Amino acid sequence: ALDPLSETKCTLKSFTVEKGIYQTSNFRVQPTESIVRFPNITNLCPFGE
Amino acid sequence: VSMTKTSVDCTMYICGDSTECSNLLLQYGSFCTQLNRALTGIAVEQDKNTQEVFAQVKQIYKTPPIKDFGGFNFSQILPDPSKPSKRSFIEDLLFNKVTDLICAQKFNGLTVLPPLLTDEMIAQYTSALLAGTITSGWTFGAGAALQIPFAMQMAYRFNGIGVTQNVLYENQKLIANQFNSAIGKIQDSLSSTASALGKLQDVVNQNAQALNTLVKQLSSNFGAISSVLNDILSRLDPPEAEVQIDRLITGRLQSLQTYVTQQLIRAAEIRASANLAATKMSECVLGQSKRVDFCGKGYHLMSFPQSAPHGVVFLHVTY
Amino acid sequence: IANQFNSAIGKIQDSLSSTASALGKLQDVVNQNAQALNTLVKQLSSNFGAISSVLNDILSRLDPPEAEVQIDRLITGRLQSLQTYVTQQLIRAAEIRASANLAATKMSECVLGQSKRVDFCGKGYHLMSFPQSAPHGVVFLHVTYVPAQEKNFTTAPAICHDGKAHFPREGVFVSNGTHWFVTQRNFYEPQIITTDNTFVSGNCDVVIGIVNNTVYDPLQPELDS
Amino acid sequence: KNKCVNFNFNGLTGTGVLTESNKKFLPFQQFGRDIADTTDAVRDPQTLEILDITPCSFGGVSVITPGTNTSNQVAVLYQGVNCTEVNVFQTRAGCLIGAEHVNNSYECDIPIGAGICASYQTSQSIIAYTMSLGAENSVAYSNNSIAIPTNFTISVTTEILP
Repeated sequence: ALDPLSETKCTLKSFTVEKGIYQTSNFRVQPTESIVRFPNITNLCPFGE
Repeated sequence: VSMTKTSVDCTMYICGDSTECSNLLLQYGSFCTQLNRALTGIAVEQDKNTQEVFAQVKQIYKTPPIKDFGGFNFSQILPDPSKPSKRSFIEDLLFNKVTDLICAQKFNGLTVLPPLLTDEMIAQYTSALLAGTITSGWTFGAGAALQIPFAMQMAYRFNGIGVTQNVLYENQKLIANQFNSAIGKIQDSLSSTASALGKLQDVVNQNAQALNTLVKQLSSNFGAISSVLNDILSRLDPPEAEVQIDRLITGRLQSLQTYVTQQLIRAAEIRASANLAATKMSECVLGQSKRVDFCGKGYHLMSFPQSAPHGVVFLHVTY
Repeated sequence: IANQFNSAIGKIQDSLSSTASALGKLQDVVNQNAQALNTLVKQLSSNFGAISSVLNDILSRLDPPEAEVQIDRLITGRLQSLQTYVTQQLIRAAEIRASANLAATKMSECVLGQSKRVDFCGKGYHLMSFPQSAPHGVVFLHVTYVPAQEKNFTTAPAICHDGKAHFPREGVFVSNGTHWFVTQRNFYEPQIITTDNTFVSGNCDVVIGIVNNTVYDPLQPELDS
Repeated sequence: KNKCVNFNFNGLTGTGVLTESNKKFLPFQQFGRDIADTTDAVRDPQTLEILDITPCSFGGVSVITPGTNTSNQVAVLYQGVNCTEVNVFQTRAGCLIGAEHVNNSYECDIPIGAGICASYQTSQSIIAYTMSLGAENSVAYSNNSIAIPTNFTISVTTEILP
């Protein structure tokens, strides 16, 4: 991992990259933030009983 | 000729959005990498079929502004520029009679790769081959195109099959009523009968069944307590989850290997048919072949290729 | 024809010597096998779910009943690796046999005999093919007849002389604007229109585009002589 | 909404783009499922509504570069996805960064897709163009005209099979 060229070198396991197109990795979309939506329950469970 | 280009990710397919599941996958070595390279090769081979079949020429052959065919109507095989996508009237039916669904696959983790050669460019190849057949006769595929009148081209095509050239000029009037009426039957048959192209529909159906199965196997638990990774991770102990993750990765790995295996088999079946088509492009279309029942029943005269989705159609004029 | 051939073979030598990628089709076989053989070996170092990839470490560590579980994981995976290798080799075995059959077909049609198939032996009209040995494959040198230059001439379907349409027995009718000549389709060799080169069929009122000319009769000057 | 987030809804954990759904589930129905049985949409347990879930992270990453002896220039190709993160251009294959768009058509050198190819040309840089289908040849056609070859050449073709 330096630039796209270096990624092609490790992909090919060689420092000589021939003319052409080569697939490197996938496209990852990370989540923006954690969202939590739960129902409203104010009652405590009778575990004491 | 061509089959749907599909690229499956063995990392996401086996382990969805899971760090632990992905770590345990590393213990199986390059199996993941290999399953991706195998499918990559398929998509590459699918494009080679178009280059070895659709495009037989390095030049674009155009029709003359004043077209005199000697009493024949080729308007069905020739492209109409008024249409939004350049195609012949016959190709119009070939496109409509062969059948978002792919969007759901994209969200399921299945990448649909676009073909290198667009359908419009495929229509240009055939349009060039059709224009050359009429004007250049048999000489555009064997070398520099030579100008010959189409009326005299058939005189040579009849001499090759054993019919003396003197039958043309006398019966040319009837030869026109037979051909022009024959092309009319092709349009009526292709328009009325939608199952004639089932050979091509079987390719789409085969891929659809293979892709549907590939996705449906993810819902199976494969003997594990649950098929969802988030469930086993939010319930079982760290060592207990690894036990269940082993069962999920094992089955999902086998299901993907079975998929890649079947795609390689079908890749050998399409490449065999593509070679058969390419052979016909040279013998039946470009030149004139004396082979028996290779270009269709009867003595072969001329062949007009037609573009069809994920394939090619041949109209064989025989005596 | 001798200068064109010798000059052509000279271009094959320069092209083959300069271009090393022309045989890449053969190099792909070596690269494919090398990749499959290398991959097959690298799988031995994988754990396949086992605690370790070494067989002695597991057997020398876990108890007899416990080791069998971990050793089984290595056997299962290593067994799957062979199934993967054999599966791929069987697939590639079907590809090579297809090319070999194609070559065998070319040896009979293109090399041994002269093939009339269109563009099977290579562009142009096939004359002969010379095979050449290459590693794990064959090399075909296809000598073909390719026309070079052409010139546009005026043609007519028939000649009208005695009232009956006259047709070419071989070749086509051509004219430069003065006299009508008979010529072959592959080359231009002026020939006088004569009864020996033509045959009589129908009349002059049928053929569309028929032209009037004098068809030479070799018997006319001989009977007059 | 309109963003990829990691969501926990009524105990359902996952990641996906959340967007308002036009599908109306019956009063007793909560979570929907698509053809693949994966969750299509959910019902918010707090404020009842139907919320669509579109999975995130689709598309690949490819590198378009000439030979090493040519130059080190690289053009990144994002497959199956338009330009989002970010010569930033869009193609039918996806977002292509690092390649200029030349309307002039050339012979395909580095194939991309959908009839688009890239090459390293003229101060030289990677360029994108529509694959050229070959020079346009208008064949002269006349009833009385014919072409007879006046010359020939003997050619030697090299074919190789394994």
